Amino acid sequence: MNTDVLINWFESRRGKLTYSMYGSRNGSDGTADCSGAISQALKEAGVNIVGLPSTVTLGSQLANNGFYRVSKNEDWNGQRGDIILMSWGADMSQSGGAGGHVGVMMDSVNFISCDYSTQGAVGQAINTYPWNDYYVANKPSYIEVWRYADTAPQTNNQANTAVVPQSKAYYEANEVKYVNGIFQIKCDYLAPVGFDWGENGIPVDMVNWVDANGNDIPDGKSEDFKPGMFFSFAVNITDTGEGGYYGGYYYRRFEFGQFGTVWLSCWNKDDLVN
Ligand code: NA
Repeated sequence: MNTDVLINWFESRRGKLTYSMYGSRNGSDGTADCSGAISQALKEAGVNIVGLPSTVTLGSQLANNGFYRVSKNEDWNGQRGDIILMSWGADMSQSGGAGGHVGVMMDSVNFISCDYSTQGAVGQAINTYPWNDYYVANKPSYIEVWRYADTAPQTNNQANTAVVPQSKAYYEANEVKYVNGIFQIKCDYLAPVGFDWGENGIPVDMVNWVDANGNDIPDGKSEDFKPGMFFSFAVNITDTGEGGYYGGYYYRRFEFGQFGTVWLSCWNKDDLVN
């Protein structure tokens, strides 16, 4: 991904595009919409976007092309090339038409996009604002921010268990947090980029406590499991058989009983467990 090319696509078209969801979408007829513009810029920047996705499907294409989420409806440390998807529904599945927007950070402060902020004035589709001001003005109910993993050619859409081999199937808890009514683990080895508690958090109640050398120890209460403690996996852990790409890695979708789905960067349940 050539970030200079991505941002120059927008900067070079200030004064030269008109906003429309009904024309070429990508500026080839002098008109573009938000998602056609970013898709075209991303292609020109060397990202293999197929067609001209909407805001409903762009995230999935970014995940398959080495990007990961740095924010889901949170504050974050902005950097040039971050791609912001936003909705006026609960997530991007509800972002069709005027319900969705997308643009790109030029730097830690300024956001550029093809938008309706100039009410469709001729030539005036490409607009730049400080993100903090754009957000308070436009008030989307959901935002997600995508960032390219520069390691994506090297990790090559492999499971992190293959990228970073370890002989022992046990893991460290980097963070332990009460989320959605249960104590859960953030394990950086299993979720190496773009961790999200909802997508990647591991229920403490479904792990086996082990010492720093992987030796089985007695399982304490879940509210007593701490960051820097270790764990392994010994029947209510289900491999759904569904895989996906994200941030240049393979992830596998598990289900932890009624606690729901957990995506982890290993090939399958046999790679995960002891
Ligand atoms: Na144990």
